[PDB]
Amino acid sequence: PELPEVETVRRELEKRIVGQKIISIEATYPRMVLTGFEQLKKELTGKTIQGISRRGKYLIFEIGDDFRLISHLRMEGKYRLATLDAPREKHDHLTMKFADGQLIYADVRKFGTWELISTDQVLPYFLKKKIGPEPTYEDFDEKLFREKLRKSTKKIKPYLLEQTLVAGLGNIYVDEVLWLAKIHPEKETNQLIESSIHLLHDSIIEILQKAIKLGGSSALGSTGKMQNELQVYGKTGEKCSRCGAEIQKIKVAGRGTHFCPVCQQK
DNA sequence: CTCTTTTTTCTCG
DNA sequence: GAGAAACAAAGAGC
Ligand SMILES: [Zn+2]
Repeated sequence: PELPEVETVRRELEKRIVGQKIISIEATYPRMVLTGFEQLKKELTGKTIQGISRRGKYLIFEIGDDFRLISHLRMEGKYRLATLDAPREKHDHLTMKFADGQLIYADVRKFGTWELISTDQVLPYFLKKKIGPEPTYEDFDEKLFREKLRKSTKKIKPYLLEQTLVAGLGNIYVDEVLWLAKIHPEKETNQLIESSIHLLHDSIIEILQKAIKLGGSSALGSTGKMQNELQVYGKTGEKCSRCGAEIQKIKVAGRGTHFCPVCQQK
């Protein structure tokens, strides 16, 4: 999940579990609770879910008066709302049981994480992670973005993936954004001119907001439509919609990287 | 059979 | 920065 997929999950959870009292919590893989499973079970059992927020790719359950459960889905994490009698599935790891159903977390690769912290610890938690601004016109200041790009020799794709210039891009939307902005993923950032940086800035906001509107690319969130709008990601060998050149795939800083060699000049 | 492929954060040099 | 670890599964190829 990237930011649009996490936001989609957030919205669905907000609609359905806000106001629910947690009756019990069970784990078959307690080790994914980085702050300690038995501790979380003791603290949250009997508390009511008050809200669900998001920061970058992180989900934040607001529970009780002053608890915040920070959940990261990493590569394959999936939530679903199931009946209390639902059968166990192979990669289900945790469940919060309510009176009329349960929220189950599954993750084939076991990468996803849960951390229980307090309300006043949330802002420091994200400062420590060095997460950059949300991708909105209000929060994503082009001027600082420009200054950071000017002073780095990092390649644009991996720098964007750091979450530090702006929060929320993963492999799919970084590839999509760079195609939209006509920038090659290996471009050193200090080579980008002002007009390119402006187009990149706006393209990041536009692509992510579009993906949110379309419910993400493809349990909660599994109804997305953004996948039908992808121009390069996973489109190796197909033709660029703009110029007709074949989309190419290369490896950049360890990641599969899809681009048009005409539209995105090296 | 081996090798490659698919978010974050570490070690290494 | 480069490479790989955390982990599981699927596909290609010998
Ligand atoms: Zn093109």
